[PDB]
Amino acid sequence: PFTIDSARGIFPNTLAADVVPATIARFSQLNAEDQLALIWFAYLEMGKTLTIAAPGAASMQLAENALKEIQAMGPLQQTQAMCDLANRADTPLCRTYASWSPNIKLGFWYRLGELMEQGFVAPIPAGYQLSANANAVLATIQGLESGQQITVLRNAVVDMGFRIAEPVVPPQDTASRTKVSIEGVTNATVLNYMDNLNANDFDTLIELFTSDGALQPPFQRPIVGKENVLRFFREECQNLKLIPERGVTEPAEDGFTQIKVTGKVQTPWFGGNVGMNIAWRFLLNPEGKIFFVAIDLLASPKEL
Ligand SMILES: CC1=C(/C=C/C(C)=C/C=C/C(C)=C/C=C/C=C(C)/C=C/C=C(C)/C=C/C2=C(C)C(=O)CCC2(C)C)C(C)(C)C[C@H](O)C1
Repeated sequence: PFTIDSARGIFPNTLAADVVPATIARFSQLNAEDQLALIWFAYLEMGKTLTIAAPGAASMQLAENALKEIQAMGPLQQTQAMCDLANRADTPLCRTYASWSPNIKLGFWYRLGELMEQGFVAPIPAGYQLSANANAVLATIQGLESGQQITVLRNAVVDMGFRIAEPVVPPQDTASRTKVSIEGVTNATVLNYMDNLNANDFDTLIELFTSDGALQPPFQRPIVGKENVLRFFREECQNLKLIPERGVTEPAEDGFTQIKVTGKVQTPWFGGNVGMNIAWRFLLNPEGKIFFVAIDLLASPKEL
């Protein structure tokens, strides 16, 4: 009776920060140069209090040829290439960009941001004024908590263009692994999920899932089956820090158990400087395997 798509409804009182997809949808309506200017503005102002971590060396190497090609272009053509990405135009650059994992896309724009600051890539025109709709989108972004701001910016970047990923880091040494503690939750599957993800131990992590089980990242559709979920762990889930705090455990239909945990997560892009408020919603089968886990970005503290 449980389907993945029906399991999406467990713990319906959980208020997700759906202002994030709402804002992305508004952003996606904008003129391309407005999109690019808006992120430049948001990025400049955010950088006054938050520092982005440098892209990894492997990621920089993978994006290097594309970056070099843009830098060699004349200023008008550099701007056109960036507009192509924002417009999701079909071009060789846009197809290369689309083959990249999120971290490589993010590191590509990190470097273009440095080069625009230095004047070596064509900057946003001086004195540029955003459109009416764009100004309102930027205002909305600047009113969000930092965890929601960086999620808007990430999703905007990942949406550009029209599989290349970083190498997979070896799992953390067993002796140096730390274990989480969750108020009210001693469920071994949940604790093993948190601890193995915190150790980048994706091969152990995936064995917690049913063959047909699914993982639903914030504001995304469920990723279904062990092959696809493992691919997602390896491409996108390295070096996270999960800090679960508290939870609740309840029976579900057919001998299943449903568990909701709240806490914080840190991305390696910002470390301890941005703590995202997160809920995990687990649906476990009678053997304790993960049939479904959703990860939600919460609308505020006071969803924790
Ligand atoms: C795009 C662009 C520019 C550059 C923009 C840049 C450099 C933006 C960079 C933004 C970054 C680095 C954002 C990073 C965001 C990271 C986030 C939101 C990570 C969140 C991860 C989470 C919530 C992980 C949760 C997970 C948990 C807890 C699990 O249990 C399972 C795995 C999963 C991943 C779901 C500039 C150059 C500034 C201007 C130009 O005109 C346009």
